[PDB]
Amino acid sequence: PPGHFKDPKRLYCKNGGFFLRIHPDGRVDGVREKSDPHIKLQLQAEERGVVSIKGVSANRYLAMKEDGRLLASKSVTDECFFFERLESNNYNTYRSRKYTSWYVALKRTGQYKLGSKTGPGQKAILFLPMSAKS
Amino acid sequence: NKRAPYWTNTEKMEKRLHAVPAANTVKFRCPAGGNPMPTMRWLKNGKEFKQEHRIGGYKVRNQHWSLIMESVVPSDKGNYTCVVENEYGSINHTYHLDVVERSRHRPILQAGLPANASTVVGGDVEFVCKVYSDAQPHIQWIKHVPYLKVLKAAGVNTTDKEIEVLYIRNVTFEDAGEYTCLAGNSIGISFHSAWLTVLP
Repeated sequence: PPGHFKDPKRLYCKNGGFFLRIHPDGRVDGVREKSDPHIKLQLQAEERGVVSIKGVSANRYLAMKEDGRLLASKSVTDECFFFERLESNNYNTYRSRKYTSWYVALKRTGQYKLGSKTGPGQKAILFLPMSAKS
Repeated sequence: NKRAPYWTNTEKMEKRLHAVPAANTVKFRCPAGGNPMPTMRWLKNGKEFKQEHRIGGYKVRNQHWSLIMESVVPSDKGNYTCVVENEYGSINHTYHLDVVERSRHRPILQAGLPANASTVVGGDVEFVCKVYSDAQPHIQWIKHVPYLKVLKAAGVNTTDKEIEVLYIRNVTFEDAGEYTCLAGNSIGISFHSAWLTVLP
């Protein structure tokens, strides 16, 4: 099927249909505007099944803090790695390698959802990678 | 209490762009109310949506004001508009559908790559590896010295941008041997090997 792994991508969240957005100032949220420049991301595997997610424009790496808060730092730390899993429903999920029970997620409002409030059967943790073009 | 059509649950309508994986079912809803009971029509790209417009057609449940398309494919991409009306008014809402094909396979390498190579001591040589993978793949180069040695591995510091080509400069006889491009993703692991021959 159409596409290539090294190409930057948009991460669409099934919950509300927001694209994951990484702001230049480190804030992480979601928006519906496909034209927004801060939703273009670069996925990079650090090892099998594990990736880092970088907001290209913001030049910051997605990360989940000890309290389940999401944000993006200029420097890569162990809180910037996530197990990428392709679920049976064919969406992707990103679970923190450091805080092994919390997932990257977005609430129906467009704001991120505390990692501590996420779970395997939630609509909020389901993402679909999409081309960053047009 | 006669009145024009109105959306009875705008919450279920806030999600305008529905991006879904191919083969899944898509359901669009426009819960409405009105007196008399308004009629509902669905358009695809601004035009009447007919059953023959897609393989298997579509389904509509009036009680749920919904349009259902099963086993979506890339060609279902487009805009879908619900038009609800009665004698006191007409309103519409538009959804955009996008379909993404997913691949649940371990990484696939191109046959022939990397290719064997030969050179005289002191020369330079490269090994290329082309990978296809939906699940993010992790690529690394290995030398057989099974006693193995990692020469290069993708990551934040060694972007995929330049992980696909391995350069060996000023080759010594010690560089001779089997080189392997190993690609792995959450589903599985794949690898292709090439041999480096060093001549006097």
